[PDB]
Amino acid sequence: PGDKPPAIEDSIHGKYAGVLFSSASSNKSLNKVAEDMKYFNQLYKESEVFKSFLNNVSLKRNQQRDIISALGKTNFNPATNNLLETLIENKRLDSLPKIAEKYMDYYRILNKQESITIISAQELTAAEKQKVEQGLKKGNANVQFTVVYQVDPAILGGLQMYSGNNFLDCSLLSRVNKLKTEIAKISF
Amino acid sequence: TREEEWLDKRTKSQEKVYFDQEDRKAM
Amino acid sequence: ALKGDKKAEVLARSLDSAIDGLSKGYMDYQNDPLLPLILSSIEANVKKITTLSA
Amino acid sequence: KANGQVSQVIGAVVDVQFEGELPQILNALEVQGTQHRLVLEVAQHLGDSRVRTIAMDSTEGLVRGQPVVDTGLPISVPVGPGTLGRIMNVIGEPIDQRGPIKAAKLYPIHRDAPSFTDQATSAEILVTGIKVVDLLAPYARGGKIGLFGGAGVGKTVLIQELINNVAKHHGGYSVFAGVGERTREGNDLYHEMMDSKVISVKEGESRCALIFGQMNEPPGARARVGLTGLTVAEYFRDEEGKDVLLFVDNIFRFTQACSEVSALLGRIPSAVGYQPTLATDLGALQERITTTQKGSITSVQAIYVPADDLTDPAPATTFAHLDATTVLNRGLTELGIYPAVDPLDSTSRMLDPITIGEEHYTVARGVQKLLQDYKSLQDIIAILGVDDLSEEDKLVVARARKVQKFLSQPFFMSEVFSGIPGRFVNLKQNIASFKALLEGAGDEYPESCFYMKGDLEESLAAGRADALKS
Amino acid sequence: KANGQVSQVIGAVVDVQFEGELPQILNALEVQGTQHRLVLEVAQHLGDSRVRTIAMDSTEGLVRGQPVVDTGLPISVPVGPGTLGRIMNVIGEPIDQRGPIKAAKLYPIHRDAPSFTDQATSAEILVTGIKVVDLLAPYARGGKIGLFGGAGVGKTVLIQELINNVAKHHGGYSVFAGVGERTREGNDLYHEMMDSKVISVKEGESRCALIFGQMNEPPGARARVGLTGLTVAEYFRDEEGKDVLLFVDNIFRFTQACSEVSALLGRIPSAVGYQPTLATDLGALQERITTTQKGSITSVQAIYVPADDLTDPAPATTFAHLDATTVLNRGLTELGIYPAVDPLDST
Amino acid sequence: LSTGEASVVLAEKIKGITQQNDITEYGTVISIGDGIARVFGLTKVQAGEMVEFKSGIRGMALNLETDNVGVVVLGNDRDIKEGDVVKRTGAIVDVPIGEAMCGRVFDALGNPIDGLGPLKTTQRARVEIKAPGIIPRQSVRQPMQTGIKCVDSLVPIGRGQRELIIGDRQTGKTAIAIDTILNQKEAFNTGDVKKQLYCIYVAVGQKRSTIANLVSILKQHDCMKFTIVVCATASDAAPLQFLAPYSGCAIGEFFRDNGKHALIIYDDLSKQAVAYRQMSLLLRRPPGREAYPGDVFYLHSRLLERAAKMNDSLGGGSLTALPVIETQAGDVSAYIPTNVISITDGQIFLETELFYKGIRPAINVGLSVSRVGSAAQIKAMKKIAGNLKLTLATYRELAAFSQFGSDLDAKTQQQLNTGERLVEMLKQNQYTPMKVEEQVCIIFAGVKGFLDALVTSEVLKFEKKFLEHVRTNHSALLKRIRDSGDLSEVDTNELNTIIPLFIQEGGFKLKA
Amino acid sequence: KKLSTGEASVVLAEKIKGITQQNDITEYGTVISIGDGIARVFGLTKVQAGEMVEFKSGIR
Amino acid sequence: ANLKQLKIRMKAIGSIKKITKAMKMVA
Ligand SMILES: Nc1ncnc2c1ncn2[C@@H]1O[C@H](COP(=O)(O)OP(=O)(O)OP(=O)(O)O)[C@@H](O)[C@H]1O
Ligand SMILES: Nc1ncnc2c1ncn2[C@@H]1O[C@H](COP(=O)(O)OP(=O)(O)O)[C@@H](O)[C@H]1O
Ligand SMILES: Nc1ncnc2c1ncn2[C@@H]1O[C@H](COP(=O)(O)OP(=O)(O)O)[C@@H](O)[C@H]1O
Ligand SMILES: [Mg+2]
Ligand SMILES: [Mg+2]
Ligand SMILES: [Mg+2]
Repeated sequence: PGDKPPAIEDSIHGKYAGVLFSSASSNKSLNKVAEDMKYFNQLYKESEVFKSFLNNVSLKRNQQRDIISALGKTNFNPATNNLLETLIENKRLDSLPKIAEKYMDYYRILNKQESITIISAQELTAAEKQKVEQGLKKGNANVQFTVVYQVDPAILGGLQMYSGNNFLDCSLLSRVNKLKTEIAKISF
Repeated sequence: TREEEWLDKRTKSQEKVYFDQEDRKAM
Repeated sequence: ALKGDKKAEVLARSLDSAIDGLSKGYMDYQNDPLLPLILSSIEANVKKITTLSA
Repeated sequence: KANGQVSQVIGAVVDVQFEGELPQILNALEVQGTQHRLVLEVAQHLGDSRVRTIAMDSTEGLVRGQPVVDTGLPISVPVGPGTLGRIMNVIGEPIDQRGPIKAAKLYPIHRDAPSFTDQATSAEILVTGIKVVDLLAPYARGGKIGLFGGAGVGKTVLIQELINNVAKHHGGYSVFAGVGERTREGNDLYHEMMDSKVISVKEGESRCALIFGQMNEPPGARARVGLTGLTVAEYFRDEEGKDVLLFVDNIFRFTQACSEVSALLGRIPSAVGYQPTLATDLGALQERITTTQKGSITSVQAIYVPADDLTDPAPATTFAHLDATTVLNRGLTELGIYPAVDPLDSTSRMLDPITIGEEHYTVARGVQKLLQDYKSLQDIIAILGVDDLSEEDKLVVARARKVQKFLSQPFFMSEVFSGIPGRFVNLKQNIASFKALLEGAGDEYPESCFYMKGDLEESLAAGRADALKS
Repeated sequence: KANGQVSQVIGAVVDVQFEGELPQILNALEVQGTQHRLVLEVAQHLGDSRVRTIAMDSTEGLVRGQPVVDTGLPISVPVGPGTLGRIMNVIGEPIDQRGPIKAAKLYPIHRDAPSFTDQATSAEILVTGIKVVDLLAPYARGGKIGLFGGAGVGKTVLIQELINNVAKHHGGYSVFAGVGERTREGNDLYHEMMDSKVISVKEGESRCALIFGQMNEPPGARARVGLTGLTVAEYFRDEEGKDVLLFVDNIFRFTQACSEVSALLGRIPSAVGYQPTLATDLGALQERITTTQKGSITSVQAIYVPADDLTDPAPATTFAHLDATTVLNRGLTELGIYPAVDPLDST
Repeated sequence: LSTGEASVVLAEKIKGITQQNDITEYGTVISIGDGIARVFGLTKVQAGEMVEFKSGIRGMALNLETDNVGVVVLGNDRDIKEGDVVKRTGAIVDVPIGEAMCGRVFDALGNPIDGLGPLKTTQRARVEIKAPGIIPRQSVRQPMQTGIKCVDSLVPIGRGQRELIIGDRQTGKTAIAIDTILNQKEAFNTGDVKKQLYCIYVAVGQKRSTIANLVSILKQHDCMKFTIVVCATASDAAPLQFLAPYSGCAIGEFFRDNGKHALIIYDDLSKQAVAYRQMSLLLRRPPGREAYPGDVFYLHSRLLERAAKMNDSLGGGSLTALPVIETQAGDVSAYIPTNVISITDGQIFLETELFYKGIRPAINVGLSVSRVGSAAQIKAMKKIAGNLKLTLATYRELAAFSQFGSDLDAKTQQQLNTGERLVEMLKQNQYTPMKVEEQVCIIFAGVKGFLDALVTSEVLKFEKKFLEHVRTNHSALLKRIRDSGDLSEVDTNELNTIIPLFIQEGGFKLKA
Repeated sequence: KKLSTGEASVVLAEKIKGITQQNDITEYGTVISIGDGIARVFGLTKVQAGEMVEFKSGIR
Repeated sequence: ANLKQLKIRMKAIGSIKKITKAMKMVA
């Protein structure tokens, strides 16, 4: 996709994540690195000893390299192996987890699937929900999506959709306030 | 507390009075 | 209207107008029941006051 | 095709993200999609294909990711006679509403100063019509001139008088660059030049250029609009060997504008918060305003003294570059003397017995020594008075006041304020008038007549008139 | 439930790591496993479920990772007739060894200032008995008063005179708030108040409340002790409706306390080191001390002039909020004139 | 219009109400503290754009960073939490403008705090807009009568200029502004649209109790019908205090662009710099000298530079600014005061010494100055104003010789006494504005030397009695001075003869 | 820490690729940032303090 | 505290003491 990550950031974790995504996406592969960094995230939270290792800063470079090799030399994309070696040289091992997470974000941005959340006060009947799908489907009609439900609003009989980063307000509460305000500013 | 202004006013004041009479004689 | 006493059609019509906006790029309240309900009450007073200049 | 794109917008500083072929520093970038033409001047290369620029217009309305086009050259402004008699913007846009500006070509506002071997410095007296100036601090045609003044001291009105006396009747062209000053004064000057026929709508006339960087403009524009006016003078200088009269309004705003953004640019504040590059940034501008083999530029630039503190780094460094200096004193204004030119602080590189006539130099120092002695007597006079002084000291104080009051000269630009028509004093009459007072020619008449007069003869005739009146 | 965990301890600032449901700003948090219970007010959400808070009591003894419980509400102190004749702490705890305070409700020390519609002038002079004061800068009941003075110029002595002349004969309740002062005066004032019969242990008497934020308290306590006493005064203003005499000892300590902790909170220093939120923080506390349609609060606030520099940002900004001003000059004290009131500076 | 006709148009208007909603990007707050909110994502957001939080309070996106977005909370930030939603409205900050603004009290954002009722307005203008160019402006040639003798005579204010009311605390800075608003009330009653001046009062960092007292005075004198009060109190967030000046300025541009005349009064700007400094410091920006941001000069310059006198092509409107500055110990060499002085045209210096010595309004004419000068004064004023300045100039010099004493020349005794009459004449009480024509008569008697007869302590009471006597018996004379605005020779002879005569008739202390 | 100027995208990208090519790191350097007349050069090892260096254009 | 103002007032007192010291000699 032009070896250009979704966004460019100067943050520590952002810088490495962007360079890895570009370098990874350059030759042929993006999913291989995604699975590698994901493994560190799962291991970073499941194994307690692994967390203390990365957070450890008083450890020597040569010592860190030996421990990293013991973890695994295969099943990790060369981009991931080269990244780790760079962190050890720059003492940025402590920032490993943030880089891992940050990298997945960019990968999730490339993912086309998106989650749409509908907010409604009154309970959505099985038949009513079906009609909602046709409206959202007919609206886009060119991208698949997954729907999620959450009903705890303050509005009444209003609909508010959240689709990743977009918000469209069809709530009746907005209509009520709009009219009550314009009727007051009539300036008769 | 401003003594510089006091000296400045005294200078202009006396000079004006002194030269004011001299102006009469000059005229 | 926010209270009960025949509020069902208000919500039912709102749902229809809601899905209409979702299916479209924007949302406009052309089919909202609040506006006609208010106009009916206002038009009633207009007819009541509009009797004669006297 | 736009290569860059907006990435960061904070205040007046804007960063652009380029894909390849980064633009050189000082290059002009055109942002696409803005309601008004926005130009960005490359200032620093931050690496990773990032560049930090300063916005010339309000950054409100911009959007991250907005495409930016690279021109490949610094900000270019129209030059030539088409700009004469027309107001122009920092980026070259005409804000006078008289239509587009016709220019034979476009020159960049950034260029290297002329070499030293081709400096071709020369000294020539400039009769400005002001007796106090032509005597104590003579001006040199083709040399820098400084007007140091505080807030509301009369430096703006003085510039108008010099234009009324120097700009007109000048074979060559003139340029007026107003940076950082209020816009009200700009509208007044424009209407003044129009009524005075200094500028007109009829083409082939209006031998004077106007450039305005008034306060209404945001930072960065006020720091570079000055270069725009200079480029106009440089064109009239290099292309034509014609003497150019460059009237620069308060320049302290230039160095000030740089400090307004120096912090956001990453620089560490100086002793008084100014940018570390004050000397170099100011030096690049002063070195370019100089006479060369091609043509000469007589630059009249004013320096605003904030809080009447001459120790500020900005003006302190300017003194070294100026040939003639005119320091305005606030004490004189309190006495009513105008122009409030400080006779002791004001200096001129032309004030040399070899450069100017020995008589002119003698009369100059004679007045300075006379006033210096009077200033010392103020201390004793405050306690004892002039009466307790000796006849020798009395005469010194008497003539000193008469000469000091005689320095006041009403000009045409001060008529609205005072109500007395302006007056022009020649150099010969100027040196002769003061030379006579130094010898005691006017010691007999009252000091009241030696006030707001042009020549000594005018004061004597006024004195005799008052006598017959009473 | 102890959803929070101490992340880092830096002097009086302590961070807490929560798993979810972060507390709102200004909410009170209680650390567990430490005698002399510590209260932490939420100040900032640093991100990643980390919140920065200020400590009201000494932080010595805290351990990183120690559990912390979320109350979900800001510091609520008891108010009502029970506080009358009772000494309270910055966190509402009684320090007089008199037993639990009997309060009808617990009001939070964080509240918005009264709106523009609920405001009253109350332009009535308050005769204090001092000729120099009543002559040049006569105080008006229901208005804000300010006593500016340096170290050892007669600020405390002047306050004691006002209490003897005004507070005793006053009909309504009163509130005394000490911020960063010597505890000796608090003890002497309490015993002197009992001896004068102004306050007694018998219920139904002691129409005056006492609050103390003496220097012994660490930063954060001297910065919020004023809000504690103020809440006790707002109760009498709104609920009781009667007149109130809010005696406020030196308040510069409040501004100072904020500055002492501002640097720890990551704020950039001000011109002379103060916090950038000096005006706003002091404004919220000053806008609340005002008379309204419910009741009037005559506030006598002492302002300590640091290094006798009236141009300091802290006292300078205070003048704009005061109605009556009484600047004390040290030059007069040298001459023996007491009260050392500057008639040309007391506006 | 009949009641039925209006009701039908009223119903039809309510019928035609449109409401469109589009997809608006939203972002999450990375952190919130001291009113600063770091937002994640929320890309394609414009600088200064308005954003709304979950609670409903608005925000202004000032810092647009590649990583996050720096937003300022436009209100109380207690309900804000990590991860909350932030919705971008899609419009730059703006405030309501129109004629309905007169007679109400709004906040920095423009919401009415009087509690009377909702604001009935349809026009909204952006708060920050580029100031007029050079051509749209025009020379200031109309007087802005403040009602003060010293100001209308020594420091004339013309509609379209910028005068700085600089002084220390409790020096009469607000008193000058109040007297001006009260003076313009008369011109508002009479049908002279060419002299009506809408007043706008911007309160920045002031206790609500004081602002409440301020509004009551306006209603007491019935001068609130043409006054607009913008309130940005201390409890208000720094951005509100930062935008309140520009907010009120936008309300003035309405009258300016509509050929009308408006007077905007900015309260202490040092409080704005503290809020603007606070707002900048909390954003982690590099501080400048005195901890203030580097572009603090651009702040006030951009604000005050908008006030101008539009040309006749745009309607001939004008906007007059009267910014106020509070000094710590009378030191004008500080950074902020020095900048404001260089931006405004003229400045009114208030001295604490003159205030306590009985000189109220305590005005230091020696330093006060105005660019417009006599160009604004009327014909009858310029003639008398000129000699007045010269006479006062000499008196200030002889002040020192009085201490010297031991002798006094006949003329010096006169000049010394004469100047004392003027100083005693220029004094004026609070909430007592004077008419332009009345000042001409009083100021005329002073320069001519008639006040040298009666005792100084009696000159102030003579002013009241003299003016009252003229209004009753000599009414045509006042009408000529008002309508023509010039002091004709016939009026000079009549005025020169009645002034000495009246002093002899009334019972005064004639012994000089 | 905050960041290191030496952690440029050009230099970090080369590391991830795995190619150990510095183009004669010794006696030669690559400009990483330029500002206020001061340009930082990556590499250029074996350069003495206060020593003269020649740029691509020719300036010293 | 505005060193420029203090240094001016110090200069004034120096002149006063100077002229005051001189008049003593004449006295
Ligand atoms: N010309 C005046 N004549 C008589 N009294 C005056 C005059 N001016 C002010 N006063 C008195 O001074 C007090 C208010 O001063 P004022 O508000 O005018 O100054 P200020 O600088 O605006 O104060 P602040 O900075 O707190 O707003 C009042 O007690 C008022 O009665
Ligand atoms: N020589 C002078 N001639 C005429 N007016 C003057 C003179 N000096 C001062 N003025 C006064 O100075 C003020 C204008 O100051 P100005 O010249 O505009 O300063 P600046 O150059 O900073 O704009 C006017 O009020 C005017 O009364
Ligand atoms: N009315 C007074 N009459 C005579 N002496 C006094 C008077 N008030 C104070 N002194 C002296 O002034 C000193 C300082 O007063 P104080 O109020 O304690 O200042 P501080 O605010 O620093 O506590 C007192 O210790 C006392 O000895
Ligand atoms: Mg000027
Ligand atoms: Mg004390
Ligand atoms: Mg005021």
